[PDB]
Amino acid sequence: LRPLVPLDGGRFATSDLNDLYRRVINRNNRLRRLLELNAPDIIVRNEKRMLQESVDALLDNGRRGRAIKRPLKSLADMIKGKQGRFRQNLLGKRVDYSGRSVITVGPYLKLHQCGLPKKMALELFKPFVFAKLQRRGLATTIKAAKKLVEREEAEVWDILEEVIREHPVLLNRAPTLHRLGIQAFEPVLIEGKAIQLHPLVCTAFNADFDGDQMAVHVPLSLEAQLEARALMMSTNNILSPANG
Amino acid sequence: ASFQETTRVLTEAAVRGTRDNLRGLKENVIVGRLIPAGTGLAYHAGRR
Amino acid sequence: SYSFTEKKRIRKDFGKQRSILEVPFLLAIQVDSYREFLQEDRKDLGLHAALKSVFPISSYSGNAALEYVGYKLGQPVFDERECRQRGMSYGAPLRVTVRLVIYDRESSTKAIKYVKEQEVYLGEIPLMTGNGTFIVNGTERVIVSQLHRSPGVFFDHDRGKTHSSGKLLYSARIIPYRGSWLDFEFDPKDALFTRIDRRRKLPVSILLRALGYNNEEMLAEFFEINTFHIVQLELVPERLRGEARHVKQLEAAGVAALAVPDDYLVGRILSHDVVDGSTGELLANANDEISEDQLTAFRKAGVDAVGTLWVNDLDRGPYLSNTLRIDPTKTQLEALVEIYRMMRPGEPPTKEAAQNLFHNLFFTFERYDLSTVGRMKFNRRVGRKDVLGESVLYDKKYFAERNDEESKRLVAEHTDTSDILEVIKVLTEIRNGRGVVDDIDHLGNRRVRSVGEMAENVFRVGLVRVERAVKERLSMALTPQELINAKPVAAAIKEFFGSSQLSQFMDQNNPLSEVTHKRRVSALGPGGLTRERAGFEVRDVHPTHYGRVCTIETPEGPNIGLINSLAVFARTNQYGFLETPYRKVLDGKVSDDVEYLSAIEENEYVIAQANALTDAKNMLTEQFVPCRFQGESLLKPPSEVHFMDVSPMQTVSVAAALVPFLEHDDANRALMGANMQRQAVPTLRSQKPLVGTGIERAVARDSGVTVNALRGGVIEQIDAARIVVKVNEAEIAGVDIYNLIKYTRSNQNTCINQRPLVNVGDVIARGDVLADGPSTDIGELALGQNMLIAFMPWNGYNFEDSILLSERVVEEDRYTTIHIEELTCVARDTKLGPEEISADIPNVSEQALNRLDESGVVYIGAEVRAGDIMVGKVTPKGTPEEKLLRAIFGEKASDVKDSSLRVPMDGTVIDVQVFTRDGIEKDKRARQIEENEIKRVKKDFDDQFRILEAAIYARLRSQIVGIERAQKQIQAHEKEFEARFADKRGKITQGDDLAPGVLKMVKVFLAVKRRIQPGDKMAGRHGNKGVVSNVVPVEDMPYMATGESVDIVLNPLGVPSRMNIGQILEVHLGWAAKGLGRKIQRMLEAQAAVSELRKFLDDIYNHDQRVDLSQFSDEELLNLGKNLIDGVPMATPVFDGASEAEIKRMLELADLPQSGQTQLYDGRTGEAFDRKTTVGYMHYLKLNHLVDDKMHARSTGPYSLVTQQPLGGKAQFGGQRFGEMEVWALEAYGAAYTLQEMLTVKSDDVQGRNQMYKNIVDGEHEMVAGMPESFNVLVKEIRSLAIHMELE
Amino acid sequence: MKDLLNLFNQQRQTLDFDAIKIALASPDLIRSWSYGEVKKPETINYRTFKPERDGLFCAAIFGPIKDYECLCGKYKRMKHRGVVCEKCGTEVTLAKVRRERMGHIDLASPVAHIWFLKSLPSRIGLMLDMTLRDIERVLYFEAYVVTRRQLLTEEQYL
Amino acid sequence: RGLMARPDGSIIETPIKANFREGLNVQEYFNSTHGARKGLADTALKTANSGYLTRRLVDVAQDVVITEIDCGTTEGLIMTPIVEGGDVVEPLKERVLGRVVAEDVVTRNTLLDEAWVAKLEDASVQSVKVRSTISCESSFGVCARCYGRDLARGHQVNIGEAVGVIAAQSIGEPGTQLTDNITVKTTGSVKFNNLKAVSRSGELSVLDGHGRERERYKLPYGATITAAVKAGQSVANWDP
DNA sequence: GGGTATTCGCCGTGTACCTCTCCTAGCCC
DNA sequence: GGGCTAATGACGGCGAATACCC
RNA sequence: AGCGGAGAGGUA
Ligand SMILES: [Mg+2]
Ligand SMILES: [Zn+2]
Ligand SMILES: [Zn+2]
Repeated sequence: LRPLVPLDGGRFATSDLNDLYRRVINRNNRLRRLLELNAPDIIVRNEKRMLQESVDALLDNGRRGRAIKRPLKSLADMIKGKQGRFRQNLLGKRVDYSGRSVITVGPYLKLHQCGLPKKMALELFKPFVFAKLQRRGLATTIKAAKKLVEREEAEVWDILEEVIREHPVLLNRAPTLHRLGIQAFEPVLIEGKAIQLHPLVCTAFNADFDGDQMAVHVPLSLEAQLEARALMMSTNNILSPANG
Repeated sequence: ASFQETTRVLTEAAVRGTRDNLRGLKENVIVGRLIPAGTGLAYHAGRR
Repeated sequence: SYSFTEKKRIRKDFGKQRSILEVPFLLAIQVDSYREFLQEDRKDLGLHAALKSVFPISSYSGNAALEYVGYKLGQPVFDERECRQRGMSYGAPLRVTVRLVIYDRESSTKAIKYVKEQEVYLGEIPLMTGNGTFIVNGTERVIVSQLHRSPGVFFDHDRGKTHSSGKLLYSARIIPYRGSWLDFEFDPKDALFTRIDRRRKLPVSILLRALGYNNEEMLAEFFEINTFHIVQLELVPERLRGEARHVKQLEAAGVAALAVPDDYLVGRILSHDVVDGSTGELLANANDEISEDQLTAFRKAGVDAVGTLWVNDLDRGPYLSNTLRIDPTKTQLEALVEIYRMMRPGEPPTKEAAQNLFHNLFFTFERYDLSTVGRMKFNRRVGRKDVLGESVLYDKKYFAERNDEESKRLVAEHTDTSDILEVIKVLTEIRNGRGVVDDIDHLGNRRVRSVGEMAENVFRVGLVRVERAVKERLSMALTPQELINAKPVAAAIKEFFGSSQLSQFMDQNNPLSEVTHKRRVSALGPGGLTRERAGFEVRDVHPTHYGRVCTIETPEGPNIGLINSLAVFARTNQYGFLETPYRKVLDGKVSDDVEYLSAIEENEYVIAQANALTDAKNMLTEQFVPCRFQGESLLKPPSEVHFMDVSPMQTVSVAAALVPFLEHDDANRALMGANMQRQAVPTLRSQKPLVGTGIERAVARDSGVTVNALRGGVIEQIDAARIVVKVNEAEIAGVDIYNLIKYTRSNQNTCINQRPLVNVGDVIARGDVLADGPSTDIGELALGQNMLIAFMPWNGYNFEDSILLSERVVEEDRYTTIHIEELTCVARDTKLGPEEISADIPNVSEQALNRLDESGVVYIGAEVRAGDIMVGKVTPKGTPEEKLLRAIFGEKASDVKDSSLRVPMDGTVIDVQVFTRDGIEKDKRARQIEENEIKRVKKDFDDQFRILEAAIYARLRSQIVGIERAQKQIQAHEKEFEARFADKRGKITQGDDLAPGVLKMVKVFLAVKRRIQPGDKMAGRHGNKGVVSNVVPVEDMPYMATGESVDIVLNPLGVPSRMNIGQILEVHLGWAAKGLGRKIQRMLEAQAAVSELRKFLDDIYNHDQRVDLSQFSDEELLNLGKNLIDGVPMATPVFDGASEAEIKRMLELADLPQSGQTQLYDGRTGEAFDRKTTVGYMHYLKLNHLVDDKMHARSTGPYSLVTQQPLGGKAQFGGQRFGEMEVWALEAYGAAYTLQEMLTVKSDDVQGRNQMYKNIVDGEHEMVAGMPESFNVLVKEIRSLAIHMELE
Repeated sequence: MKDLLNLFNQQRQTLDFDAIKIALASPDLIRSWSYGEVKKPETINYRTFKPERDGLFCAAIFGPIKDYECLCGKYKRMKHRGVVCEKCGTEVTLAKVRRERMGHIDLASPVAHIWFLKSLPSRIGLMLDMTLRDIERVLYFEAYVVTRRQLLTEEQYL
Repeated sequence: RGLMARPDGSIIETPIKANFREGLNVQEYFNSTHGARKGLADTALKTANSGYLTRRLVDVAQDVVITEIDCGTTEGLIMTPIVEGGDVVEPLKERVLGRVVAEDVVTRNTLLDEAWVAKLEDASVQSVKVRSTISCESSFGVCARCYGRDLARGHQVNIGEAVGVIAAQSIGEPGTQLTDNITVKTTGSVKFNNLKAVSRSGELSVLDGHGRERERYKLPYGATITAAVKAGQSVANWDP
């Protein structure tokens, strides 16, 4: 849970909990050596005071002692705060099967459909492409199927077009203060590097078209796909959650 | 202890010895079970 | 009268008035501060001041003194390109001459034995490259200026911060340069409190008792004391005014000391004590409330005067009496040990230790060290006539009892200044005499620290560490070279120049960005404020910023106002304050004299604005001029003004002046456009801006990306890589040669290039350009291209700030940019075996091995693709068949691992750089490129020697027309060339510096030329950013009546919303310029005369600033007409000129409509539109935010080991962070099964993602969820806090 | 380091519970939590890539570095499970137990938890009916405690 | 463009007598960029405070889940149109529409639609008892009838909808966009409310032709009233 | 003992993304 | 150069200890 | 060979 990070040349990165643990163990061993020596009361009193201060720096650093140009983290700061283990890894998590790109405007699209790049949809829908290539018989193993995907022939485009036909994706704005910041669309394959969007969608997203990026997510379970079709579609979310 | 003063709520739960019955929405995200709102209400009805 | 660069092309310039003062050097403050810091050429202030301040060292045992006579800076061992390519720092050695003397103990002082250790090595000072940059580990760093609080004394207040009342408290703070901070705070119970370095607050009576002052003396000095009589008292005519006809009658009558009853004496406080020698006891204490028993004792003693204090309600306040009443300490030693206990908590009291601590806290030079600017601010705030003073805080009572040698010199020059009592008295007159306070919002209250002051500060810190080492090292006294250690000062200067908040990575994509980054000031730093703190009071602009700090150049994000930009004519004063020039205005006529006024001197005189009309050459024909007095507008007669602005470009910076029509645009869009111009990318062919300003030439000159001829002459020898000039006899022994950089990467992975523009055999002057730099025209700055604009909605493709592009803007390669990437292959040394660069790699097909050579690396100039192996690298990873295979081969049969360099972005390889270490056998390709480099340096050294010998022989042939010095000069040049060739050969034959653990490094330069794609961010000139929607063919674009197809179709809906209309005037001026260029091309296409072109240029240049056409030549006029065949560029000043009548006249001069709106037809159906649209040429550029950098996706990549979650970022295949607000939105949807499979199955669970992946690739549907591993991490982290958390 | 046979099996943990209980921890329960005692503040020895015995990074207390491997190398097979090596004492088991097992420190003198003292609703101050400054002076070795509840200066104690 | 404002609160004595079509002086551009920097800092702090308030309101109201379809609460809430002495804040047709009624004004426990709002406007009703969520008798949840109708769909709210996160997000929407004499303005008959002038709380509410209340002014103690009252007059002149 | 009146701390202050550098280095041979 | 080697330019809301004459 | 803590710049 507290690993060491190596650098180039054999060096290791400094740690916060390991230095506090080494200080506590060293002061405890010094207290044991002073107790075995039968030291007078002043020396063992100062050693017990240093042991109490090192335990205080180990448990909650920065409250009374503030052990160090920058104060290192402790067990109390690793739980609380914004950068702790509770807000960065439990409420908000990094997810796979996801990517982001810039957005342009597409007037030829419908309300329920949106655009998606070819290489982006090939990277996102790669397990379904592998499963369909195993089912069609074009490759016996997944290594030959992966080499056929990276070779980029026309059959992988046929597989990617047949997979993406009835599979919705979750388009998300990077601020999500709105209730309708996440909407489901049926993507199509376009010959570009951006994500085309309907002009009636960016009003609810409050999104412009100058350097705006939108992260996409693909649901892969059947329950998630049916939930995205039923209660996340852009054609079903017409009214606002604030007023009528 | 989710948004403010984690140490105070943690030491209060440590002294009193409370028992979290998981009857909420955020604690089901923390534990990893289904949300008891919408499609997950039938699972909570069949569990109890 | 005109140079060759101006004779090449002349742009039309119209305005209201001419410019008096020219544009100065834009990077002058950094190079002048570094020249004052280095003192390379005396040496009163700078590094020599710190060297003279630190190096006098007195040991504890005596007979040890260190002296120095000077310092010398050595030459750098490498070139600038050598440190840029090899990775070294462009530094210079600093050598001092430490003189060590030894005195004789137990005798008189005498120099028994003195030594002088010359060339004491300490540190390496990185020198500037002439433009404000220095190479730190192969990268160029720019140290920006800091806008901090100036040293001195300030008086602030707090409005409702304490006591929840309407009354306000005052605070006095003494800010030193390198000492401990002193404070003086009030109290709501009318008391004074002080604290040192934000410690626990103490009353000022303890500090005044530790200084050595008595209560009677401070009560006689602060409060005016009256006398009494034995009861009666003296009559004061001024004291009766507080209690107008009665005071006037008492003044005109002239009364004596009248009698007063005892009812007026009970309400007073006794000033001084009274004693009686006959009684033997004190009848009354000093500073006490008078009682009846004390009055009876004073009447029995027979005292004459008991003393009183002038106490009022608003005019006077008894604060020192309450301060003495609060503090019970009446002993100087008790006050000293109380101060020592407040400074160091938990220590036993010691007399001489606390005395030495109080002496070293405030009253020494080694610890406090108040600067001269702080002394000047102190004397200006208090009100003393003298400006320069002592560098240490002086007291009248503290230095009177000292027995030191410097104290007798200090007490003779100051003559009882008593600055502490002066500060307390000035604060008392602020509280009581109704004085004004000053907030920290002026440019005179702030100060600018350049790179030299911070470098001197960190060098003084390193010298203090070296002195603290040498004070212990010289305790037993050998050579002085073994005492001074270079390691702490070298580590301090490396930690300063390498990793600091003021030394950041610069940007070199644009010359304008380079100029505005070298000129940028920043309020952040070690002494500055934090961006996270509430700083609304300093983010808003102050009226002192007019003329010194640019107001509209401000970055977006958290730092809106903390990161400012310096103005054009603004410079730094001698004390660090900012100054701006003005014009000396006499009564009536205005003299054209330039006087740089400071920020604290501009408010005293009435300064008129630059928008003042003048009928004569220099007069004032307005009865009420728009002048300012205290930063606000005012209407004053012209007989009372004293100063006026020199130019309307004084307010804006160099990045805000280049955008035309600033007076017609909004402030927010101008703020966006001033920041959007710093992110432009240089294209293949750069075009001049049709609507410019005139400050582009100064920015291109002071940017440093172009070369300039120092001495004019013949350019008969010219190449694409080098330019050889031949100077004349007036400027000169050898001729000058300029080497041009062709293709090297910048700090932003862009390509810089220097293409020449002069021809063979043409005379020049001093200052003409010889090669246009990157994103640079023939002497103007060029950021983008010129293209047709139509403001109309086109089928929703330009819906909300979207940009429409044609096929003609893509097929002619107008926005094609060159990007150079750096890809390295590092071969480390492992414990199992060193990694080789061999080409024989197993499990690799021949299709990826044809481009590899026998060396294992790729050739130069090979078209590679994504995933191609450029450098083949293998590493050893460590049955009888394996033993048979190992015995059949030479111990290289198996047990190897493939780890080679691959391309992540397809392009050609332009350069392959191979770095090797000593003791390693070089490769045949490394030997071949070594032969290539030595052949290249032999060839260009032979060419330079042949050119120098030809110049010397030409001078000798010119000298023998009508004899020995030319031969000696040729011999010296041959010896210098031989020494330079020997230095280069010894430099390029040895192994370079590498890390401990690496044997070989191969760096491959990959140059990619990317085209324009739909989705790329492209902004204009006035702040109208956009994203390309799609690429449309030419047949669908709308066409005019003549057949010209519009390239870009913009949206006119942003004009009333964003409230900028300067782009419409820029479009109209570009349309007029393109019409003039087409008319010039139509005139020069047929056989025309010179007089028609002359009268046409005289019609389009001036109309009645003044450009004469009968001056240069006929062939120069034909060259000007050939240069103006693409368009006639116009110059528009930033706050004057370019009215509507001038634009309408330039439109009506050609065959163009007056309103600028012509009717164009649609290209899709061939029909005509209902209205006429605005068509014209706008200077449109391309930003650096590409679509390839932002588009990325992943299915399954690597995971972290602390928690089982994917990584982040575009590198290493990071996943997108599913934030908390998205989880809130999905919980608002309901969505239990969607949220369960998002944060448990896909991300957190180890077995769950494998089960889901195999259920996807198998076809069955069986989802089994589990607990996240981060919850187990949180449980194990809670259990480490001795708190039991169980899952029941 | 690399293991592929153990990686294929799944459904090992059910993760089915009803409630979460949080309470204090007795020292006997903390002693029953851990598997070993640390004694030396040495993590990784110099000039070799091997963990230090009885340190913060140790194999005898938490788990082995490589999967199904010891520090010396006497057992290099997946069939050996639940066996402790003789030279360097560690169990030949999975390398994922280093993330689960923990250790403990035997302190020579007892210390006070800062989460029960430094908080403004102080629990030790309410249980002993004492102010915060008195316990702050006692725990930082500045005064004495009689054993009824009053402060004592060392001279007053003398 | 008129006068410009300074951040300390004082208005500049001279305005900018020039638009963007003509030229602007440097002293006018200084005040323009001063106002621009003030607006940029204002929207930055507004965005930060709106995000913090949105997070706090989400974490406060997250346990309310629609669990049961009917509870059986007959407490009710009285709905009145909000007049703050000037123009109307929220009228009756916006505040009433979307919830069921408690007492018979109409049939109880019936969801109101636009036709029922039009019928109540034709009947000229002033106050109707409504069923709100502040008076509920459910166990750890909100009843489906006390909440009314959904906001995304026009029908009844479904069982299991989390109406807390939607409410907190809808309150946290516009936070980035935030910032004597009784003379009537509109015509209509004046009807006194809680009057006896000896009155502690006086309300000078008026009734228009359709039956809605447009103006409602406060009346102090001892207010002299002069008074089918036309506009342009004063019912209560002054009361110092 | 018991009410105001300051006063020392405790605890918090938006999200998402993209580039770059630099990491404990010091010493007596 | 070489291998171990243990500052003091934030700001607002809020519950809890001192001071003290009646 | 994968797992990271600060500092700086930029976009929405
Ligand atoms: Mg935008
Ligand atoms: Zn073993
Ligand atoms: Zn209910």
